[PDB]
Amino acid sequence: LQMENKAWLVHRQWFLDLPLPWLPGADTQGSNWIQKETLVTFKNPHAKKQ
Amino acid sequence: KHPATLRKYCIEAKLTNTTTASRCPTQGEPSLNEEQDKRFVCKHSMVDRGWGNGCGLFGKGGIVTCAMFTCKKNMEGKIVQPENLEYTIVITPHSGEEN
Amino acid sequence: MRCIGISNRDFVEGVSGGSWVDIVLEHGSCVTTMAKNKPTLDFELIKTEAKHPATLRKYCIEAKLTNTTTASRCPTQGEPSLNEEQDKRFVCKHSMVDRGWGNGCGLFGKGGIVTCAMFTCKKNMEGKIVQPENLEYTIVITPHSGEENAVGNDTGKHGKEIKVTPQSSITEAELTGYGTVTMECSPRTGLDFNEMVLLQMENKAWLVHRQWFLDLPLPWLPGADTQGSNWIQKETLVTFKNPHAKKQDVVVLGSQEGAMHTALTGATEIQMSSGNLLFTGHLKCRLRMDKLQLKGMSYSMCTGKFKVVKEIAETQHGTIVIRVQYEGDGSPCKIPFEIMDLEKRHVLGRLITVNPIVTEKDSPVNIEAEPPFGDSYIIIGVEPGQLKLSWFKKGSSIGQMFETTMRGAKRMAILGDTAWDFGSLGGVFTSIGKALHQVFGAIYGAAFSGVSWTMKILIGVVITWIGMNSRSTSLSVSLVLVGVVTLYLGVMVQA
Amino acid sequence: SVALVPHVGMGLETRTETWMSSEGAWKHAQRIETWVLRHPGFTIMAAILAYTIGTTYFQRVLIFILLTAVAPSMT
Amino acid sequence: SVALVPHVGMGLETRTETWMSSEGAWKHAQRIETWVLRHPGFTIMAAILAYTIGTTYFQRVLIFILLTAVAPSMT
Ligand SMILES: *[C@@H]1O[C@H](CO)[C@@H](O)[C@H](O)[C@H]1NC(C)=O
Ligand SMILES: *[C@@H]1O[C@H](CO)[C@@H](O)[C@H](O)[C@H]1NC(C)=O
Ligand SMILES: *[C@@H]1O[C@H](CO)[C@@H](O)[C@H](O)[C@H]1NC(C)=O
Repeated sequence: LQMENKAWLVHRQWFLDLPLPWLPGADTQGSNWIQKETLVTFKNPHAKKQ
Repeated sequence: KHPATLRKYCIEAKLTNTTTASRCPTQGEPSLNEEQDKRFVCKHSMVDRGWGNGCGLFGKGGIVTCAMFTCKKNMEGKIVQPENLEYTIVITPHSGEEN
Repeated sequence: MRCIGISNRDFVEGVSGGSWVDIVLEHGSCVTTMAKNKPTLDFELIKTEAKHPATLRKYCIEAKLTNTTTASRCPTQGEPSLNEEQDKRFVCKHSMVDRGWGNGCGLFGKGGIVTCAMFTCKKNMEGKIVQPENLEYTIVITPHSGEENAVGNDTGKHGKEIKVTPQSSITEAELTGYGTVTMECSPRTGLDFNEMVLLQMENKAWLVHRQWFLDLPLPWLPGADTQGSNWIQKETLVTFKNPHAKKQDVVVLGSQEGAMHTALTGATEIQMSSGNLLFTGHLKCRLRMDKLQLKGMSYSMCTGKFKVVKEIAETQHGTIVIRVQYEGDGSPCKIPFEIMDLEKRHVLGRLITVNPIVTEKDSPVNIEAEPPFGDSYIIIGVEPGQLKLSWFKKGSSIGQMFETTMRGAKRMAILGDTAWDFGSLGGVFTSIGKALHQVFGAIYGAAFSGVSWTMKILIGVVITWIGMNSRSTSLSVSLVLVGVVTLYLGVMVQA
Repeated sequence: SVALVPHVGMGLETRTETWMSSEGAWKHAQRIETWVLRHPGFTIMAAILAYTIGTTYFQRVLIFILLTAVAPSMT
Repeated sequence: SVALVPHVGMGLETRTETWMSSEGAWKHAQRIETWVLRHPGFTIMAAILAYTIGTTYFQRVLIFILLTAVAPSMT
């Protein structure tokens, strides 16, 4: 696991269980992130707007 | 050696093109053309609707809002085949001397 | 007319002796108040504002480390010294490394080592406070005038706006044609602003708890700081690594914006970008009906023919709204509106838009009523030519009673004892209930503060079981009641 | 981490929706479910321990639930 | 969030110091202590409930510890 010039050795199931959006790995353009809902929040205070 | 990525996670993103579709009560959930788009993140909710909203039925009108998800920072998850490891070992004898 | 169309709408009926009614004005909802011979009014709290907030503390959420330096000493010779240890902008740590002949020591023990790096903060999480005195509340009063565009119209061009502040206890709004309405609000007793923080982080704000905020584990500054470099709890945003007891290094430990966003779960968002606006919370006001006089009273009844310009629509609360136009000679007249039974011998439905009037011949007055459950006729106009519209209201009296009970319970869940002020008109029972609620709510809030809804559900289940397996009838019933209330609250908490 | 000290039980909740109420309503229960699925072995041993300690099924079930809920938490 | 699944009991551990091992060792217990100090009311209720439920003193202490450990974290 490499993150901004820092790398860790981690369990593979743990890595695959992370709640962040991910790309397949061969993806070369982004644009198909999977769990995009984990990195966004939809707010509907009352029932006026979303 | 020769790591292969199996997943690239997003640790920081941004949303750019927000759009909303609204539908009057009992008309079903609305649809945005960008729900088919995989680079957009979408959600279906309900808002109060009535004459004041230019609707005419006074109920919970479904609403859908979408935005474009763009990753600004990711963390690679490279994997390596067990055959590609290389352990380096130093064997030094107690010669009592120096290099 | 502004409340028509809002899901969180409350009907308050009647005024105490002395013609005042006590109502609570929550954000996102609104209250319609009706009293005999008094106009029907729509009250909505549309804005809370905090003025001149004071910074209480600045948290660091993203830092950087530079000018890293280390000092070593041979074993048993004490601690190493670093000139940067004197400065508090440097985060430092002492540790032991293996020393020996190989690395220049005559001894073979654990030598002390000190690593110092300069801590610089890049992003802030400022948390501000407001005195309850600078707490401008904004209320919009719209009468049920029946105007064509009045229904559900949030533009507020046809509704009076009154600003409530602790400086003046009494607010007067002149409603053109309806006299003057007097609200005596309690801006000091709403959100306890001396126990909350206006937390602002990167173009977002949250209304958080003062103690929770002061308990945040991050580097911070006292709030009056000007140099902004003597961060205090810096060790919470830095890592000291001594991997193999050989070399010690320091890393800055990432950016905590997302971690804070997750931490702020359960905190209502606010707008501090410009003005520190709040669109959450309530405001308890006492309404004065004394000077409210029906508009269009002292008018002759409309004898001409009416037409329906917008079919009857049923709102979410069992009240229909229809728009009718007039074609007759006595333009400024009062509309003959009635809700009868199918035989036309009993008046079943009450008019929410009490005393509708045709101000203009060409202007389509719209009016709201509450028809009875089942079939009924909406008669508009006098006999010569008169509209007779059939309506069916779905539901029941038992269902309405259940829904009213559930709504009252929910109001008691969001509000504490303040739910006993929502529609109170004096009343010894109301006061006693509010006092018992105050005591029980104190006990409950003490016993359940800082717990999630799942834990509340678990505790409620446990207490209900304990009561069910009690051999004392009084204690059994009390425990079952407490457990059921706890379960209900856990189900209803959050958001 | 700050993320381990959320603002949930502070008792300031109004009728207005909170920061991540929809998302965070079931996040902890989802985490417990996922952990219990990925680590069945601790579930069996926690059940055995609760059954042994608990003299009555109420005590046993409560102990098992608390153990299973707390194991992923510290984890 | 990701911070709630902190890669602890995964094996893979060695002599080499792990990441954030000095702090994460005790930060959970520090957090529970701070919560118990900041919310005395719940701890009293937890003790009372554990006493009511626990037949023996072992069961009561175990239940109380589990309850007070899961109360803040379950949040
Ligand atoms: C998104 O918005 C930008 C404007 O910033 C525009 O140039 C672009 O075409 C839009 N993309 C869409 C709507 O897919
Ligand atoms: C609300 O009022 C404005 C001005 O009074 C008017 O232009 C509008 O048509 C009305 N109805 C709305 C906005 O639905
Ligand atoms: C830290 O290093 C920078 C160079 O990157 C230098 O300009 C600055 O004066 C140094 N500060 C101290 C306190 O030594």
